[PDB]
Amino acid sequence: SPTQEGWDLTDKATGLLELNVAVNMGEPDNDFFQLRADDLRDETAYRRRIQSAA
Amino acid sequence: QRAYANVNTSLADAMAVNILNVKDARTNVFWADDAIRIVSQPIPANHELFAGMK
Repeated sequence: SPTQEGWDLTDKATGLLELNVAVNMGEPDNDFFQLRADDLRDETAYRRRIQSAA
Repeated sequence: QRAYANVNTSLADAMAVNILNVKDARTNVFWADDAIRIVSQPIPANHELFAGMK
């Protein structure tokens, strides 16, 4: 708020002002991969990358 | 090593090879059984990575 000194103060009355800040959102993050069917005969590597993405 | 020898004589230097196909005649095949191995192996489509299909 502003302040002004003195007795008189005729029609110097201030108006109110209140400001803004806008929060925002961003594009999603991904880990994306594919395996052919013959590659799932052992899951041991498929189980690691899921961990590696976390 | 000599126990595995199936031939009496090693190849000479200048020695005539003999090709035994002079005609187009169709084959007659014979073998002792267990001379042809058929190898098999599954395709693992049941895995959860494939969940979009039966």
